[PDB]
Formats: sequence, C-alpha cells, structure tokens
Amino acid sequence: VEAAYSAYLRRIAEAYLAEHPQMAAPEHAAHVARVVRSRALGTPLSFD
Amino acid sequence: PRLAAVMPDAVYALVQGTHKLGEYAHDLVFPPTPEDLRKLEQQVNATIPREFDRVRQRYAEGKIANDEQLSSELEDASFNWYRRQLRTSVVGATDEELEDVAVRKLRLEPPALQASL
Repeated sequence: VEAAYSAYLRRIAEAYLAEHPQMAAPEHAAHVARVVRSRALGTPLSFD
Repeated sequence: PRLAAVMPDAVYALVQGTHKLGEYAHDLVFPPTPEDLRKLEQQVNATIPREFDRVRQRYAEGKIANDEQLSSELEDASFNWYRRQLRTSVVGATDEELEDVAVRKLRLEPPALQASL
C-alpha cells in the first residue's frame, strides 16, 4: 500500500508539473505539493 | 354538448370569476393607489419585447389603426418574435455560439455567487 499510494501521488505530480512547467521550479516545494495534496483526493471545489 | 370540452371551461370560468370577485373585494376595502398605478404601468411596459415597441410608438402618434389594421400589424410582430425565440432555442441567441448552448442546456455553469454580494 505504501509503494502504490506513493507512486499514485508521484504519477499525478508528474502529470501536473509537466502540464504547467512554469511552477516546476523549487520555489514551489510547498506550492506544487499543496496542489498535489488537493488533487489526490478529488476535484478542487470553487465556492460558488 | 361534448362534456369533455365543457368541464375545463366550467372550472376555468369558476376560478376566473372567483378571481374577479376577489379583485372587487380588494378594490373597495382597500381603494386603489392613485400614482403607483404608474409604477405598475411602466413595470408591465418594461417587459414588452422590442419587436412590439415598434407599434407602441405607432400607438402614440395617431396612425395606430381604425381598429383592424393593428390587429394585423401586431400579428407579424408576434410571429417574428416567435421565429426569433425558435432560433434562440435551436441556434442560440445573438451573443452565444453552439459551445455555449451545450453549456447552458447541460447546466454546467453555476449562478454567479461572488457577484451576488
């Protein structure tokens, strides 16, 4: 379960940072991680 | 004759007559407003579509009709509004392309909540 879950977040992280290369800089080690955490559970819900 | 036609007319007449008698019961106890009749005047005026405003001005300046020429004038206004609404149904409105029609009839967008307040 450890390897499977880790590889799952890995795959989605590869997909994201390859989609938008601008924030693929280390400056976002807490930002792209904040996006991965939000994207591993479901879809980000807009308030409206 | 033809009870199937009489019954709906019977109930329609019943409820419409009751509505009239209620209006009478409300205009005598609470007398009508003197000037907010202009409020309702303009607020039933505002929802008249644009295709009818062409005769509204024609209704102001004398040359309306005798009684019959308007009753064949506003007919084509009704009909062009009809075909315009048909085109808005099928091909959409003036500022709206097929992608936005699919957006609207799929109910994809929510009503703007941030802009509400």
